Amino acid sequence: LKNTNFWMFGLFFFFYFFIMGAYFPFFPIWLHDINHISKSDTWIIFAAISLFSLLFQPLFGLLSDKLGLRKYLLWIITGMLVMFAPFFIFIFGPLLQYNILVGSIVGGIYLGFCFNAGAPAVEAFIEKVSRRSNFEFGRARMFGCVGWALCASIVGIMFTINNQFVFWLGSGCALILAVLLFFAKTDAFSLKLALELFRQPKLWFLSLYVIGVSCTYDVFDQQFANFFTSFFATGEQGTRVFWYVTTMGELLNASIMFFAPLIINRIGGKNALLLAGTIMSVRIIGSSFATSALEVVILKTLHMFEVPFLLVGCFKYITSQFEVRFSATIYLVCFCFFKQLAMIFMSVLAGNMYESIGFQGAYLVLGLVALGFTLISVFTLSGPGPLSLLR
Amino acid sequence: LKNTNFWMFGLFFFFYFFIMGAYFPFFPIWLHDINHISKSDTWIIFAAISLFSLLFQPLFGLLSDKLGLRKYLLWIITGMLVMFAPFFIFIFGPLLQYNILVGSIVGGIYLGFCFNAGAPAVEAFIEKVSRRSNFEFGRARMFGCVGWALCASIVGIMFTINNQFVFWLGSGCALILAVLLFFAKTDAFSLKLALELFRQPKLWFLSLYVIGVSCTYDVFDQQFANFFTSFFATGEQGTRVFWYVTTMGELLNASIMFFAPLIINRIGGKNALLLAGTIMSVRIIGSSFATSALEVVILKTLHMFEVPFLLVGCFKYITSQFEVRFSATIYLVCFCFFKQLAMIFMSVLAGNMYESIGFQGAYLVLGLVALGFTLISVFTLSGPGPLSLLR
Ligand SMILES: OC[C@H]1O[C@@H](S[C@@H]2O[C@H](CO)[C@H](O)[C@H](O)[C@H]2O)[C@H](O)[C@@H](O)[C@H]1O
Ligand SMILES: OC[C@H]1O[C@@H](S[C@@H]2O[C@H](CO)[C@H](O)[C@H](O)[C@H]2O)[C@H](O)[C@@H](O)[C@H]1O
Repeated sequence: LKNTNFWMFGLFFFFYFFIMGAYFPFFPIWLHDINHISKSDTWIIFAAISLFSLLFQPLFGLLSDKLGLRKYLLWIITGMLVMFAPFFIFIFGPLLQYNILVGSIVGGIYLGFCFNAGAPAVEAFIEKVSRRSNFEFGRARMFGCVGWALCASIVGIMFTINNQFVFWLGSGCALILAVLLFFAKTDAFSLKLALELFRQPKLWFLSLYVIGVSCTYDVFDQQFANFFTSFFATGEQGTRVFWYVTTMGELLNASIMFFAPLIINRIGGKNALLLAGTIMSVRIIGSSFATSALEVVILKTLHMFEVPFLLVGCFKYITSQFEVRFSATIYLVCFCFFKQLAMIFMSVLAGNMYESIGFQGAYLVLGLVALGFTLISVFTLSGPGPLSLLR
Repeated sequence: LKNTNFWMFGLFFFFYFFIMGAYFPFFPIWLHDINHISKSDTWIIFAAISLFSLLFQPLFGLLSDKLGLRKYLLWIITGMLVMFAPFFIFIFGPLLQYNILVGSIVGGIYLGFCFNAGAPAVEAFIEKVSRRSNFEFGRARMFGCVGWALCASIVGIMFTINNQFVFWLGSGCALILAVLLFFAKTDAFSLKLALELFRQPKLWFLSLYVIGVSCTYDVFDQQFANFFTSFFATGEQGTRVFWYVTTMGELLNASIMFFAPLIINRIGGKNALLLAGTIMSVRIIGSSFATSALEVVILKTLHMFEVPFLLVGCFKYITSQFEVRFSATIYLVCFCFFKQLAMIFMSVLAGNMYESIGFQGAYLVLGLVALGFTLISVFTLSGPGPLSLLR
């Protein structure tokens, strides 16, 4: 598309998710393998990342709307992202081993800021441009997936050689990413209107949909990779093919997000979320009837259909219900602060189901919670209906 | 020259001094004008950087030699330089004003680690390559002067537009540093053996050569720019002229160090330090008898004549006389550390001299101490003398 901002931010995503692609997928490996962390102390790291994300995420909602279309906040995010290289290497890496992990655990608030709490803020910002310009959020964020793809592809291949090469590659993306932010050309509320949203029922109705459907789905994605390798005689060959799927599968997200933002506009965007929660729910429940390798793989791919219909359709439902001047705040509260607060308790009772009643015996329960609240939310979520599509 | 490592480390200097030159000479301007900081609480920053530099430079001397050609410590340096842009922009800048200086002066210890106690670590390291690869240390180091010039030229130009741009551009060079480092192929003792150095008479002689001439010369450049601007019809316009000298003077300084090692090698280096000290000495006295503005411009440039004969001669003297197995240590212990330790002591009475008598009235006492020790060092520093030059 001729619009310049499209081609600017389209690349901003590509890089920001590239630099996150060397962080999120391979973290448990980077722990248990590279830095040698006991799986009984690995949870300690995540205990902080999902804690400092409870203060940063609500707080960014405020700045995202009090600043509006001002780049000011992104400068600090993209700034810290430059420290990405020496973080993992010289700081974060030996700080877990050398002194108390705690010194690194609360020293690992950085990556909460930049990624866990940064990424949602980045998308929340970029949606605002999409309404000021012509293009849709979907084809913009499309690149973020293929950006995310490339990193995971360049890790595994440079892993046997010099795995560190990727981290420096990341901090270089931060600069080229900050370059874009400069060439980007663009162009309020009071806190009393925050408390009013807690009064609004239709705020709670969405938090239900997230807690029930998305928080339950995120705890599910945790030990799915280990579960995946269990359908192979050799635990290695599963770990391999697991990597092969995640790579190609993002080219699908780019393929799905191609026409995704056009499909939602007819369907409404409430019914987009229903459709997401459904795909989530089918995938998870299908893990309970899957016995073979050929079966379990298809399921990992169901995630690639689901994501486009969630995050695109999310903002559609947001802006098509609440004022656009609050579109950023509630996205970093409902789909984050609350999703995080619930994932605390659901990642716990998950572990107490796996080791208790087993994998599939738990994936059934969670699968029912997914579906349960997916279907609850056909009556709960304010907007059109699935029945309105049928008409 | 077909020498591989020469061009690598030659450029390596170019970029590392591009990133220093864009901070060190502009530092006080970056304080008083940009951050709007007073003139009395300037000497809380420089009275902390120096403190931590005193306790790093020793620590750096030993671990520079325990590594030898192992690139380890030089990696930590280049790694932490990647955090350069986030530092001055979003950390060192805003944080200092936010909380008590003390709380944010400790933030300025990083600034010691990478430049004050970092640059000399980069010199010692490459000096050790100067013999394993066939090239002279001086002809590589001249790249630092042109690099130092290029940034500083970019500094003043960009200050009118966006003074931030130089910092970001710096953290870009920290990456290409890592690159050049990877294409460098380069392949013991104990601290008990280091202690013995201090009981060597030969060590005291060079140690005194520093405290006397070198320390007295590095304090001379403190408020010299204040003394320089008075020789103009305008201070503001006389600042622009100082910018031409500081830049072009380095272009000359390269050319001087182009031929330096070729000369220093046959003279011995012992007589090059007496020479360097005489170049310094001639420059100090000139300020006390500065009856014109054209004079003080040449004196500014007389510094550029001195630089090579020192840096080239420090190693060419250390390596010649002292054993190579302590080359980096004694360079960081005798020159950097002791000078710094001694400079903190000379900077006090200096202020109690300017306000006791004046600028031109104080410089005479320094020049006596300067040349005094320059001539004393003729009968202490073991080696040849200016006496052998005539033969
Ligand atoms: O911190 C989690 C964030 O996850 C992303 S979604 C993420 O997108 C990549 C490619 O960009 C892949 O599809 C992953 O499978 C998918 O999880 C959200 O956009 C953020 O809001 C956070 O939820
Ligand atoms: O922190 C001060 C450091 O200064 C350099 S010397 C520096 O070199 C540049 C070009 O590389 C210019 O000539 C400047 O005039 C000159 O001061 C030292 O080599 C380091 O050890 C530090 O002392």
